[PDB]
Formats: sequence, C-alpha cells, structure tokens
Amino acid sequence: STAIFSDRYKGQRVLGKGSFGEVILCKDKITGQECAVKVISKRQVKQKTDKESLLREVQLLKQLDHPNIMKLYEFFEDKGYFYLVGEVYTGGELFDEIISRKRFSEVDAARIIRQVLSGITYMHKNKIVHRDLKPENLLLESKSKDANIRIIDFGLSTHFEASKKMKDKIGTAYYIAPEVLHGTYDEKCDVWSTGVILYILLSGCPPFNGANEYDILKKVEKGKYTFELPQWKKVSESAKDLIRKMLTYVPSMRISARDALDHEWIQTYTKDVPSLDNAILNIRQFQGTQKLAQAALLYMGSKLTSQDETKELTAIFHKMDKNGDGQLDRAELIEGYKELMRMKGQDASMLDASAVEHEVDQVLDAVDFDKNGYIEYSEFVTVAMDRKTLLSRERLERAFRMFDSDNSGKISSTELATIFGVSDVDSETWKSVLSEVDKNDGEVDFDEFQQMLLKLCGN
Ligand SMILES: CC(C)n1nc(-c2ccc3cc(OCc4cccc(Cl)c4)ccc3c2)c2c(N)ncnc21
Repeated sequence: STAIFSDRYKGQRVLGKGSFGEVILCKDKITGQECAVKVISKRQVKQKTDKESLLREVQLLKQLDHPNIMKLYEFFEDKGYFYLVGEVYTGGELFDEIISRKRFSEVDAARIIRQVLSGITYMHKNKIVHRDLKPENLLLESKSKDANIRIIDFGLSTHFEASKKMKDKIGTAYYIAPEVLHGTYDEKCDVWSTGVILYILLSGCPPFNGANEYDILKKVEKGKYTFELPQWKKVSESAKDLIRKMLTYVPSMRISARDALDHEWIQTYTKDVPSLDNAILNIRQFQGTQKLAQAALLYMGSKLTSQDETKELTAIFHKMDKNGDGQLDRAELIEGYKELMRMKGQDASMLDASAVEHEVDQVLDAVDFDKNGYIEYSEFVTVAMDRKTLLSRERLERAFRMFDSDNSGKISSTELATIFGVSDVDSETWKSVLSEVDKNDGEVDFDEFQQMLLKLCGN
C-alpha cells in the first residue's frame, strides 16, 4: 500500500508561502522529528515531466548532501497534492538578516557568495539546475550570527510550471537569465542569477530594473548594465570583474560556478576593508518595498478567497441543514468544513481530519458556542471568516509599518508608484483608485492604503 503523509506527520504551524505552494512546519508522530513540508496542489500547479522522471529526481535528491543545500527527507503524493518533506531552517531569509546589521563589507559579501557558489557547484555536478535563484531562496540555517546559507527549491522548476500570477511572480524578473526567457538554457543560468544577487549585495540596487515587470524583462533581455552609480567607487575592481564574468550574455562564455569559486575576489575576500553603508541603506529600501508589494498582493488574494469561501461554506451548511432551522452540531460543522477543503485546495494547514476538528473548536471557543450541543451555523461562518479577515488585515498592517521606516504614518505618491510598479498594478489604475480615496494630498495613511487595495480587488 502507498504510504500516507498524514499517517506519519502532524502539522504544527504555517512557515510561509514559497514557490509552488505553502510550507508547513510538521512533526513526525513517532520520532518527534520536525520538518518543513512544501505542499504542492495539483489543481494549481502543472507538472512538466512524467511520474517516472519526478520519482527518479526525488530518489537522487534524497541521497544528496551539501551544507549549503536544503536536505530532502521524504516525498508523498496523493489525489490532490505533493508533499515535499525537507529540513527546517530557522534563520530566515538572508536579506532580512543583512538589513538588521550595522556593518557590511566586501568580506561579508564574498563569504555569502562563496556559500551560494559552493552549493550551486555541487548541484551542477549532479545535473540539477535551479533556474529561479533569488534572495528568497537563500535561507539561514539558524539564528546564529555565523550561520550557513541553505539554498531552497533546487530542481522544482524542472518538474513544475511557474505560476503566471503576480502574487507568485513578484521578485522574479530581476534575477532570471536572458536565455531562460528565450527557451534554450542550461546550468549557467544559475551563475547569472548569482551575479545579479552579488551586484545587489555590493550596491543595494538591481542591475536590471524598470517601472514594471515587463520593463525589467526588457532590460534583462538587452543585458546591459553599468557600474557608474556612486557607491561602486567604494568597490574593488576584482568584484566588478567577477560580476562581469557572471553577467556575460552568451552562456558558453559565462564563468562556471566552480571557476567563480577560484576567482581572485572570492580568494582574497574570504581568507582593512571598509563598510558599504550606502549599499545596506539601499538594500533595506529594496527589501521593504518588495515585502510591502508582496503583502499587498496577498491581502488582495486573501480578500478574494474569503468572498469565494464565505459563500461556499454557507451553501454547504444550508444543504446540510435538513429541516432548515439553521442549527448544526459540531460533527456536522467539521464535515462541512471538510467539504469546503474538498472543493478548495487552499489551506495546506487543513489537509488532515484532526487539524479541522481543532480549527472548528478554536472558532467555537471564540464565539462562546458550546461544542457539545447544536449551533447556529450562520454565526459560525461569520466568525470563521472574520477571524481570517482580521488576520489578513493585521498581516498587511505590519508590512505597512515596516515600510514606513521614518514612522511618518504615511506613504507618499512617489512611494505608491514604486510599490504598485513592483506589484505590477497598472499606473492609471492605481492613480484612479487613489483619486477616489484621496480627495484632498499626495500621501496615504494605512486605512487609506487598505481601502485602495480593496478597490483594486473589486471591493
Ligand atoms: C521560507 C519558508 C516558507 N520555507 N520554505 C521552505 C522550503 C522550501 C523549499 C522546499 C522544497 C522541498 O522539496 C524540493 C523538492 C522535492 C522533490 C522534488 C524536487 Cl525536484 C524538489 C521540500 C521542502 C521545502 C521547504 C523552508 C524550509 N525548509 N525551512 C524553513 N523555512 C522554509
């Protein structure tokens, strides 16, 4: 018989959303081993390769081991989902650790890039390509100041098709190698993406940029960049030589990962060096902007999902209510919430019967409903969904506060232009919505920003 994911693992909490799906902190029910499970929904993600090829890749990945590559433990598949069970890392995204520190030098950058290049080198020796290497795929193993970088998502893009949805796409255009856009690509695309990351580490600005996603892609495809910005005066010639070699347009002429490890810059700076204060400043601004744009898109998506699920759940309970008096018991609420997860593949958190029992009890405990009697289901629906809406609203607010680093309480019109450009929300469209919200002003507070987002998702 086929092994079942939830026979072995219980969900602890959600770690986050990554490429191809949600990631849940899980725990082995016998051994206590904790793990990070990427859950891919088959309805939402199409496979590029056949079953035979995916299984073979899994079997290889399980046997690979390198300090700078996520360890894969197990793999499960059922009717609706893939469950990718990996080692859990607790140090967060690299760029989030970098913006916290007060000093950052070419020595710190070289030590980071050496780690990325070692991991890439190992995977290329094993004929595995990333293709979607970006700052978000560089996690720190733990919270220790010295901790190793673990690259996540190697091999996924070979087997599954990327989302076309901006909420998933955001951030990708800066890093993608030109040859990936045109269709003929190989392992050298990973060196390009690393070159882009290095350019950003040392100046705090992407080498290929523009006012929206297509304008970025246009700049990537042309392939031209310069080091004429002021903060490149601080930087060694050898770093720029390595960057040039990694951002070489024709992949056969581009440096390999392994050869990049032997480059003068890596050799000097990882065995007197000033801090790159302007770079840290610009990275903090870059990161903040990207995180608010993402948070804006997830808020909009979560509002749409709620409109969908609120009405669906009501229809399920109405159907279940035999004599139509509006009263269901707890086991019926559980069954209906299960029917919702059957129709919707959204909550990776809720793909196990006991998880749903627990979530229903949390809702009943909020509403002051007794769980052993019959319950007004319409009120259960309101609370279960108001809980989600509140949680989403709080999620967005924290990201607004993070972005507003001067504690002004406001985002200016220029800043909105940048955020919505990153979010790929059309310029005349957000300006139009800003006009219906701002009837005075050139700046918005949090409530106003939130109102604009509601108007940009048909509310
Ligand atoms: C950033 C956060 C949401 N996240 N994501 C992950 C994460 C990211 C990618 C993962 C990829 C995984 O499997 C890759 C795989 C599995 C089978 C076949 C192929 Cl080709 C590739 C498994 C777990 C993963 C887990 C993660 C983690 N391991 N530790 C801490 N936080 C993590």
